[PDB]
Amino acid sequence: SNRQRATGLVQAYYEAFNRGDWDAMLAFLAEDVAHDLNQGPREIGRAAFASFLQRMNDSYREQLRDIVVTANDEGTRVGAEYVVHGVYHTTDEGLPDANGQTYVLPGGAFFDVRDGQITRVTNYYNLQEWIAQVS
Amino acid sequence: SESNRQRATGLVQAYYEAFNRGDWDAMLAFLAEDVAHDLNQGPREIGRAAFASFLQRMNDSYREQLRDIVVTANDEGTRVGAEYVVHGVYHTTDEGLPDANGQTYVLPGGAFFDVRDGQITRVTNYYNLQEWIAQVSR
Ligand SMILES: [Cl-]
Ligand SMILES: [Cl-]
Ligand SMILES: [Cl-]
Ligand SMILES: [Cl-]
Repeated sequence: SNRQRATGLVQAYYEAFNRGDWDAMLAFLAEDVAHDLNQGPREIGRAAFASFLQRMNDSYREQLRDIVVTANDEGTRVGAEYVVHGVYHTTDEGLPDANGQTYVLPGGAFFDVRDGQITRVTNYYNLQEWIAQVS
Repeated sequence: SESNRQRATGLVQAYYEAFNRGDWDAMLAFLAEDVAHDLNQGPREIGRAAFASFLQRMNDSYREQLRDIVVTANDEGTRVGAEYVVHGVYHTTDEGLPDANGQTYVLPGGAFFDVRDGQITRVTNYYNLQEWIAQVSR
């Protein structure tokens, strides 16, 4: 029960991401959601999270394929591993000029699911690899 | 299916218990001969020989304990995710890092695993390397 409700939540979060439906993503998150950026800071709350998504989309556009979701029996901890496919479309800081450069690389994330909502998103990938691909 | 999950989570939990004991031989026993090891922000290393040398190189510079270990699996029992908090000490300088002087660090980490017939065939380890470097350099 709880394991299904937890993995379902995370799957819906990722479907929303893959559609570009940021509002729908945000609806799954607690007001004080903790978001650990890869090789970056912890940011608290939906406002920061919305800003993050908007900022990412200003330069990149991605989808997550081959999402494999794992959970505990309590349905309180979820892992997801994925393959991100994307394009670097509009030049970003600390990178060469955008050219439609494509990237494909694995990533993964972990989630706390509490009181019917995602209370933490901790994201990981090999940033050195990503750098190398987008040049 | 419940049992597939139990098999996968049990293997991975045992692997981490072994790590906390410093039981490298047990860790190696849980790995397949074709194991792929993805170092965080680093290269892939293939095979048990490489994994044995990796454990040796790491023990030479760092002392670590994993706490708050949480292991999760898919229903097929073929993929496992794990999270933990490492509590560590940098005691002997490591190729390409600041000088070691006994600096402590405490930070989360996570890993993903492929499990095939009761052996680990992939260990993909992640953590915030920037945060780790900031702690050991503080
Ligand atoms: Cl991120
Ligand atoms: Cl690593
Ligand atoms: Cl990595
Ligand atoms: Cl990170």
